[PDB]
Amino acid sequence: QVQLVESGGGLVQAGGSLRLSCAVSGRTISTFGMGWFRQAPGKEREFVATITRDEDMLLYADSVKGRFTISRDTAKNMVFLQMNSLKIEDTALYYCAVRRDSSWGYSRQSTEYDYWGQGTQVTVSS
Amino acid sequence: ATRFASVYAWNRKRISNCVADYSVLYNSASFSTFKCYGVSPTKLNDLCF
Amino acid sequence: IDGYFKIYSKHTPINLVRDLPQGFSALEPLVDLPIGINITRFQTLLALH
Repeated sequence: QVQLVESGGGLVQAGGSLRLSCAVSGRTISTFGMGWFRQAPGKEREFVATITRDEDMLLYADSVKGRFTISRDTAKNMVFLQMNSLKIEDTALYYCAVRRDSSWGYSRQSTEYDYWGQGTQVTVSS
Repeated sequence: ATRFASVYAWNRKRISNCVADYSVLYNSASFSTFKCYGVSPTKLNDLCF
Repeated sequence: IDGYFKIYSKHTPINLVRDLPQGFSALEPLVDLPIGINITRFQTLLALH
């Protein structure tokens, strides 16, 4: 698959914040969702907040405590998300490409994909 | 907690009487409990399935 | 209609021996049944001693 444009991604870093983002298929349209789930063997995986198509409801914590996520851009449509404090340990591959699922929703058990795929083999666990 | 079982014996109902207690969290503590796929819970208010 | 079975009812005290009475009385809605089952005939149930 062809890699999609991004403005920063990969393993998280301690302290501060990272505006994880990935280019979306649509252009100048913000009525789309997004998912940042990373698939990899083992228990070294943490749930990641999801954004619905409507965009009125933000993250699994609801808009009551969340912050608006930018999903519109001029040069290239992109989605911006804010990352909460999490453990630096990570072992799953990162591949910002075309998403395998487009029916974004508010579900929690739902994941980006079941199996793994092509991507960078960066790991800081083992 | 009444007249219910697992997936093999779930209970089936339909009536325009009320909504079960799951909407308690849908006022100020709307967690991911309302697992919606493809659509957002807000769209339910505007229109239904 | 459109899969919605509606039942209306109304009770009115009377004093008659034969035939229906005169007057007007609206039938307030009772309950809407979204069973959506094809309907073509019906029968009545009575209590027999």
